[PDB]
Amino acid sequence: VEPTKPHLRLLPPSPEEIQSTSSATLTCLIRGFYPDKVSVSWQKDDVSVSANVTNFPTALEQDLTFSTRSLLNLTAVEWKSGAKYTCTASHPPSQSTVKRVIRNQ
Amino acid sequence: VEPTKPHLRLLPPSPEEIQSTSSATLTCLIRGFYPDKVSVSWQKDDVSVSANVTNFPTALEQDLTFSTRSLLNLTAVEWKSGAKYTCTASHPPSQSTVKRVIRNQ
Ligand SMILES: [Cl-]
Ligand SMILES: [Cl-]
Ligand SMILES: [Cl-]
Ligand SMILES: [Cl-]
Ligand code: NA
Ligand code: NA
Repeated sequence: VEPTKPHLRLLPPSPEEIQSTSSATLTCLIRGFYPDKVSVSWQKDDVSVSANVTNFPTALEQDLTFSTRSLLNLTAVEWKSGAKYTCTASHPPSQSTVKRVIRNQ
Repeated sequence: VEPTKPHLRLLPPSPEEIQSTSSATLTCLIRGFYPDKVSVSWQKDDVSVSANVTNFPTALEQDLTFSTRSLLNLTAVEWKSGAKYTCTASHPPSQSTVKRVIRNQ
């Protein structure tokens, strides 16, 4: 056993979701961590938020690492405001905390 | 055994990747398919492309479905051109083909 720290990708919503559904989902892609014990939290302008946050169970990858995702289900109005959103993943086995930041358009 | 068809999400690049690395990676998120036998292909304006396409092995999800991803590693110049990109996933077990389209900004 040699624990590996996670790596993040904070991605903007698909233009069709904003232009059709008027919703803007931010996807946080957490990959490469082992073992699977992970906690993902969100914050709007360095202030914690839990509303419309969808956390998914960890998935087993073929390179024997684990991967999970976190979804922040924002409205298009809130996403077009220009507020800073941060996805932060805490991984206790490796004692590491990785962060990713996205700004709006 | 009752095969399930995959569902796609075609996502744009993170603004920081375009503004810092001058590269624009398009992520195709294929989820919910069972069994894992899947083929993902890309096309630029309905014309097949294989250059800078990174396909990943299938991952086992906790709901007993499989999920995979496909990355189209475009340059920021090619992404800002306005060309239509289509991610299409073929799933032989369910005999289904799902498509997702993204347009540029
Ligand atoms: Cl990225
Ligand atoms: Cl990814
Ligand atoms: Cl979507
Ligand atoms: Cl997703
Ligand atoms: Na998204
Ligand atoms: Na992407």
